[PDB]
Amino acid sequence: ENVSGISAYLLGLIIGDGGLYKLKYKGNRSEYRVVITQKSENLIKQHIAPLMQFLIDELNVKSKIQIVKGDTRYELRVSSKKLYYYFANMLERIRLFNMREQIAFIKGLYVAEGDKTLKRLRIWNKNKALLEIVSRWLNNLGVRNTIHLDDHRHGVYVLNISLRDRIKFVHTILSSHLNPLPPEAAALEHH
DNA sequence: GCCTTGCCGGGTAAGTTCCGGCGCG
DNA sequence: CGCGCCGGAACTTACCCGGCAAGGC
Ligand SMILES: [Mn+2]
Ligand SMILES: [Mn+2]
Repeated sequence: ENVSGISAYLLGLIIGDGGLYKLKYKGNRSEYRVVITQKSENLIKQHIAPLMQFLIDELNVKSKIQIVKGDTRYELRVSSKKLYYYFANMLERIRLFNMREQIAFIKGLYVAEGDKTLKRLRIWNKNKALLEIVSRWLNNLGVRNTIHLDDHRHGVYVLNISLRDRIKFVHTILSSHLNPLPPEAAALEHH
């Protein structure tokens, strides 16, 4: 559905390098935010924002994409109750993801949480269940993988993708054109 | 002798949650 | 009065990075 693939890719980025925030302020004021953070300005302005703006248009959400330059990172922010619950309800149903959504999400999550050298293929997160879900999808896609406690200091697990399956993982998941192609997958093959 | 990968420490690119503002019925 | 978009940025750590080495072929 392409809307579904982009949504799922975006959720991957959000759940990795952003978040979904229900805010209460004085009083009794509130706010609902959909957020992606990144150091890279290009990545946020040229790759992520156009994807988000498209999703906003098709959902007829009339909030704007904010870009705030913080001390350590840029924040792409959408202040929208509707978009907030759109991504939240999508997250609730994450185990129901079809194949295209699965691939797009994993794609998005790797851009956020992954080993970017590609010398190794690793996804970090403190959410073991999240990693396990991904792990099952990978297995079912013929991509072998293990999950371990990589960081004893902070409680961070890593999903390690077998180098024996480097090729399958990279061209099938990172270089798929069913979904938004990540920046140096769309550089990997116009090389 | 080369490769895969568990585990680890460094330190920054992430994430979370306050603030003040406005506009709406 | 009770909420929901805007604009910002202060506040801590969860990531990514890259080394080491045990194990395996
Ligand atoms: Mn994360
Ligand atoms: Mn990241």
